[PDB]
Amino acid sequence: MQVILLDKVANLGSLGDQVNVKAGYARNFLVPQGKAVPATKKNIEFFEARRAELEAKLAEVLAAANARAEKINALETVTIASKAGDEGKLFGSIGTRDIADAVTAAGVEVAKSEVRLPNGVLRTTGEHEVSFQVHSEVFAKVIVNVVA
Amino acid sequence: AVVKCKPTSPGRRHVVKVVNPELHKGKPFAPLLEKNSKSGGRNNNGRITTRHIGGGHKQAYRIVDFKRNKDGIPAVVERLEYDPNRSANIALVLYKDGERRYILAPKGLKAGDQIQSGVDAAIKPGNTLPMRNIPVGSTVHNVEMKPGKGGQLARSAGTYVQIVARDGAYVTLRLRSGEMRKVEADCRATLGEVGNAEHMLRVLGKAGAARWRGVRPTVRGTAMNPVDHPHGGGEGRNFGKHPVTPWGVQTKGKKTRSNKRTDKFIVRRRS
Amino acid sequence: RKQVSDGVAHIHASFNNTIVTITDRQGNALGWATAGGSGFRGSRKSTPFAAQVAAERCADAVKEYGIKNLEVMVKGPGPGRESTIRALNAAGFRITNITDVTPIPHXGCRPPKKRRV
Amino acid sequence: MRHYEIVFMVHPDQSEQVPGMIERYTAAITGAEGKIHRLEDWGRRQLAYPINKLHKAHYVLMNVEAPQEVIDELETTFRFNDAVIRSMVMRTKHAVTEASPMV
Amino acid sequence: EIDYKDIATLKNYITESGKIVPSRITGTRAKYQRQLARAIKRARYLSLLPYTDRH
Amino acid sequence: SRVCQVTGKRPVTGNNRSHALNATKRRFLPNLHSHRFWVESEKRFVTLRVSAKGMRVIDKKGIDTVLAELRARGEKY
RNA sequence: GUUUAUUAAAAACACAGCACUGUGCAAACACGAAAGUGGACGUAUACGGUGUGACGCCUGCCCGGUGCCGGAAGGUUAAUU
RNA sequence: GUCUCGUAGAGGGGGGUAGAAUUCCAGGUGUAGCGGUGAAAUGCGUAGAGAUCUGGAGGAAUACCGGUGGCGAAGGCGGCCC
Ligand SMILES: [Cu+]
Ligand SMILES: [Cu+]
Ligand SMILES: [K+]
Ligand SMILES: [K+]
Ligand SMILES: [K+]
Ligand SMILES: [K+]
Ligand SMILES: [K+]
Ligand SMILES: [K+]
Ligand SMILES: [K+]
Ligand SMILES: [K+]
Ligand SMILES: [K+]
Ligand SMILES: [K+]
Ligand SMILES: [K+]
Ligand SMILES: [K+]
Ligand SMILES: [K+]
Ligand SMILES: [K+]
Ligand SMILES: [K+]
Ligand SMILES: [K+]
Ligand SMILES: [Mg+2]
Ligand SMILES: [Mg+2]
Ligand SMILES: [Mg+2]
Ligand SMILES: [Mg+2]
Ligand SMILES: [Mg+2]
Ligand SMILES: [Mg+2]
Ligand SMILES: [Mg+2]
Ligand SMILES: [Mg+2]
Ligand SMILES: [Mg+2]
Ligand SMILES: [Mg+2]
Ligand SMILES: [Mg+2]
Ligand SMILES: [Mg+2]
Ligand SMILES: [Mg+2]
Ligand SMILES: [Mg+2]
Ligand SMILES: [Mg+2]
Ligand SMILES: [Mg+2]
Ligand SMILES: [Mg+2]
Ligand SMILES: [Mg+2]
Ligand SMILES: [Mg+2]
Ligand SMILES: [Mg+2]
Ligand SMILES: [Mg+2]
Ligand SMILES: [Mg+2]
Repeated sequence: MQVILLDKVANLGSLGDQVNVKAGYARNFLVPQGKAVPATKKNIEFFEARRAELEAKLAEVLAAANARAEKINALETVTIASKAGDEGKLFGSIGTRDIADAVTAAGVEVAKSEVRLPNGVLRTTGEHEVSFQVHSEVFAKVIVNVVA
Repeated sequence: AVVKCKPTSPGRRHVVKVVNPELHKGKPFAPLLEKNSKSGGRNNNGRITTRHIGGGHKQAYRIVDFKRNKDGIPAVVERLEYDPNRSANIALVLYKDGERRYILAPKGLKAGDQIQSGVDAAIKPGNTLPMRNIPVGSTVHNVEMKPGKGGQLARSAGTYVQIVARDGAYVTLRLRSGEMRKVEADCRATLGEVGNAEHMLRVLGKAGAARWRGVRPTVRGTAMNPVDHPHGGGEGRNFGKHPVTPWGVQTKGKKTRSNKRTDKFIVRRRS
Repeated sequence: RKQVSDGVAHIHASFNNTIVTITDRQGNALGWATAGGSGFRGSRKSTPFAAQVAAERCADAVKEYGIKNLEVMVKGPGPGRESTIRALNAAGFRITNITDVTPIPHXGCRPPKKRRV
Repeated sequence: MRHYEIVFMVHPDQSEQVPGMIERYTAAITGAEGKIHRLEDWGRRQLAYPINKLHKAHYVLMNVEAPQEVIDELETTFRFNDAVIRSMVMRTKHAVTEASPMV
Repeated sequence: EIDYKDIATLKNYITESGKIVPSRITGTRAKYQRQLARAIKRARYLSLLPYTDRH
Repeated sequence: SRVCQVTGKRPVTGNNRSHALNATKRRFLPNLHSHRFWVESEKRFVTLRVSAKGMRVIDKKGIDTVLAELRARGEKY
């Protein structure tokens, strides 16, 4: 299937590229996510005539993501409280939803889909390092302090 | 206790009863009762689809709490009871807030005992926790297979499961069959063994005692005519063929599991 | 094909045979020889000379790896306990350590019944 | 009212929890009219042989006089505490207060 | 009295391989040899002493 | 019914033939799958029961054109 | 106890007991182009299939044939290309 | 024969636990033998055994101490802890 990329897609190409991808790749991911469109004559001519504003919007999105990442980094450390045993091990667990809620209460709005926990979901009291992905290329870090 | 009947009649000579002088002698707890009428082994086409089922005693269904998700609130066992629907006994328990429920009765549970469920419950028989919070090597019963679905494994009298290992999001279990089975560690399990272990020691003693339980006679295929069963036929007692079901499938060792969807959870088959 | 220069020679000295296996320090085998495989059978297979020949053959088999230093682990009561070590030293290796690793149950399983010969 | 000597070994990665465990256990003993004759913290020591693939452990020694019920509860706590890798409870003829050969 | 914590003293009554030395070799009285054996076994369990030298 | 919502493909009958040419009646069924199609112009997913051929037809013609055809035919989705 | 309503009531069938075997639950299995339903609001001390037939003392040798179970290095081998 | 203080002891019943070793399972290295006997053969091995390293499962018994040593009516009783 021939498609026109509407953004930067890793291992595929840059915006405006015309690429041949597997039909399922286009059908179930790229088009529904908005990262590409079918390479019909209408689409090709329309995009080529109306192209540059899209890079302007992509730059605006990247700048907004950078600003949000800077705010997240400036937030530094966020503290979450739960219940645990005397050994410091939590009976329950601390996940993306409540981490994002704590960050939002701290001031920066982050969705649960932007939380990236490398070593699974937190289960012990102490300090952990969590990552945030607000853009496909930028990354932020937050210290999480779990207390009883 | 296991009690042998005296042979005052040929139908009583071989009877062995399991007599428990702790079960409630009165009526069950009505709000947790439902009617349950009989099928005779017939489906909604009205056809017999499982042979040898019919008759037997009328039975009310007791609503049993297999989920055990009323967390953080202690309950006290009020009494043990007979349940016609299953081999295990059940226990009526009263929660602190005034709610009553039925649970499977673990071995050793008696009236006055306290039970609890949830991540912070004590490691004691009758308490229910996610297996993430149960020590490896423990004996448990009424084990969930999906978190929140409710207990499904080791529910029969005297049965239990062993937690043999815990790796990541999964625990490995030794089932009563001998199978080693992976289950999510967020699945719940109740500490201890199912009670009423003496159940298997009973001896029915007469044909009628099976009829009381809703079991109708088995007719051997070799006792039939060929039109009825692959085994039928013969001038006298004849066989001369590989044993099969009434529908022709070998019935002496041929395996019939075929579930590629759940194969990934079987660490080791029972044999 | 990778140089090691620091190996371990395991001697399995049983009453009937001697097995010599040279590994690296992590237990990965590089080569082996046995008294039974070095042209000896029957009563000849269970002699110190056969064990020495097996040790020489094992040294030859590991010659490519360029081993210089050898620890030695001897296990079993067989007659090839010391001839193998002597041959290994004569082959040019530097014998750094010698250790007995014969297993001894601390009780253990019941042994087979006594032979009535 | 009997006299006990309790030695327990903590996983080295949980060495920071040792003072908390010591305080909790001593409080549990003293709650039921128990006495602590001796309390020593040997710190991390090298094990003579590996235990659970470890090579060092944090040793704590206590000498107390406590009822059997609280001693059994303490043993249950040791069994179900994942940090305690090995414990040992012994009866002693009398109270022991003198310094151990470790210190 | 023999103390299972007295590792320095206990080490005089074990071989290089860790085995308990006979009282007929050490010149120890029998009553104290029994206490020594008990103390050594306790120390082995607490991992203050090795069971075998291949540790 | 085992019918494609896009092409109208449905079971057809024919014969199995053996080497001795014995004919026994059989059916040929369509390769149908229930699939969630993203409609961009309505910001939603619509589920259709479609043959693999119908999926190719949607790839070629666009889900909007196909859905307009379905509305014209009166086939609800 | 059951049976050839209408020439056979029996030594036949069933039976409690016994064994083999299948079945980890959306169970095996069965009715059903299917959806579903029975199995079971049961969960291996459970459920199906098969043989034997209270109880007592017992149940020896043969895996070459046929079947079932396991293996997968090699030979041969379909559509496809 | 009873009481008071103390002593040694594999005396008994119940529960827990530790280390060595055997077997089995999985994986890594590695290659033509292994195992067995008086000598052999059956058996195991190129479908990768035996050997060596790592992880796991499980049952049974407790090296050294240990002794014409101890305890128990006899039969008998042996790691450690309660
Ligand atoms: Cu239809
Ligand atoms: Cu083929
Ligand atoms: K019942
Ligand atoms: K029958
Ligand atoms: K027949
Ligand atoms: K017949
Ligand atoms: K006949
Ligand atoms: K523990
Ligand atoms: K009759
Ligand atoms: K009949
Ligand atoms: K069965
Ligand atoms: K009889
Ligand atoms: K009888
Ligand atoms: K045969
Ligand atoms: K055969
Ligand atoms: K083949
Ligand atoms: K005593
Ligand atoms: K023991
Ligand atoms: Mg109908
Ligand atoms: Mg049946
Ligand atoms: Mg029933
Ligand atoms: Mg039967
Ligand atoms: Mg007939
Ligand atoms: Mg037929
Ligand atoms: Mg005949
Ligand atoms: Mg015949
Ligand atoms: Mg057939
Ligand atoms: Mg032998
Ligand atoms: Mg002779
Ligand atoms: Mg015709
Ligand atoms: Mg009738
Ligand atoms: Mg008649
Ligand atoms: Mg008649
Ligand atoms: Mg169902
Ligand atoms: Mg179905
Ligand atoms: Mg159903
Ligand atoms: Mg018969
Ligand atoms: Mg054969
Ligand atoms: Mg086969
Ligand atoms: Mg086994």
